[PDB]
Amino acid sequence: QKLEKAKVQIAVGGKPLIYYLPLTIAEVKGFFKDEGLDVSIADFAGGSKALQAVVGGSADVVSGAFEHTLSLQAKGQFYRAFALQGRAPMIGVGVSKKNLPGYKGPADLKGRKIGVTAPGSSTNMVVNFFLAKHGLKASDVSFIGVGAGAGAVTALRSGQIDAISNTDPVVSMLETSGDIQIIVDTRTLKDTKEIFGGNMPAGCLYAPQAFVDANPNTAQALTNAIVRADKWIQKAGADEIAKAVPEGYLLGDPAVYKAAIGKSMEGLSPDGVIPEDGAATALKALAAFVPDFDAAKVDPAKAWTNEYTRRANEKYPN
Repeated sequence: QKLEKAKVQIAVGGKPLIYYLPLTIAEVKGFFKDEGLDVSIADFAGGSKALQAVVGGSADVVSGAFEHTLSLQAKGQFYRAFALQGRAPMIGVGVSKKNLPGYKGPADLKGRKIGVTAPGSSTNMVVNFFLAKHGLKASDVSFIGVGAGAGAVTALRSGQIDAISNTDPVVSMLETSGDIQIIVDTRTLKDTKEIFGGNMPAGCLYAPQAFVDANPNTAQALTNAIVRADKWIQKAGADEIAKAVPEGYLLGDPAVYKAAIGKSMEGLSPDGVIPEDGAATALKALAAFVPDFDAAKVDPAKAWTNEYTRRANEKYPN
């Protein structure tokens, strides 16, 4: 089985975040090269921009949040998730202790500036789900795109935003420095289930159904690499992981990055496998807050498949 497309371009909205560690581990360990792939990765400020790179034809596959497949299918666009990086969202929402030191509850977010990676991204979706739960609307706040790294940290620290939704190590950098109060945490499976009522698959590889139709062996090769990266991560110490990523991912604080790997480890997918209740949990989540969203019209089965994750696990048991 030869590769239909050896040269693949991946778009990720936040490559340095622990949310996408499997992607980076697959690249630096040569797991894509082992499958005969020539993978380019283009980074973007958040997942909404990374998705637009694929829609726009600049990239082939998205490394982004699973819930986007369902949101797209609602608009009539068919995309398919086929390898999992994260099995919980691992998204934190923090209020600025500097600007909202009296914070009493969700009321107090009204009229305020809330940092997300990019508008329309999962970071934004989690806050909107929170707001809808507590009887607020999206238009009650203003969302500011601050990206996936240093900008996001300094934007909060400096007072430019009053709250932030992001992942480790950005979230952890701010925790440790005493700068945010956490109001939503989805780093653990338990906290996630408490909020969404089932598994919320997070980071994954997903692509237009057309790409999956034209390039089955390429999709398997990609999936092989993620699955191998997932399994490496689970056996590696924080130290080995910090040794493997580019130095910029540490945000100048190796000790915090290593504690962040510890806090977010439960959320990383151990083997690439998409959980069975995932798409339905995600669809149910989107129907709580997306306006004029009609979940009845989406077929969740057309958003995802373990076809390739089963074979990748067959082929790389260890």
